[PDB]
Amino acid sequence: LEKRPRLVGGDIPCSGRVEVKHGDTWGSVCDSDFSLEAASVLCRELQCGTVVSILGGAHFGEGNGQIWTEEFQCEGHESHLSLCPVAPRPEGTCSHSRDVGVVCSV
Repeated sequence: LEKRPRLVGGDIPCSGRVEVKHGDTWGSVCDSDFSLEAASVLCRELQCGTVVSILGGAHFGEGNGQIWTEEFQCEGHESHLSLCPVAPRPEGTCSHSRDVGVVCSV
């Protein structure tokens, strides 16, 4: 399950707050750290098609625990977030009020 995505707090299927498994935590992702490329990989990986909207600012609620401290530097084509290049991030630059969300289609 490591670096697998889920979407939680969404009203309809294939939408919600982004959470990506990191050890024993389903970690949220700061909107600032996210990208259309990573959102594309997430929608693909979740069998949810393509990105329609990226919503920042904890639109679908706030996560809890460790916010991701690596950035998913996806090229955009990858089948899995686990296959994207990553970069280390400094801790504490975002709160959960910036947890990113995605709406996928198909």
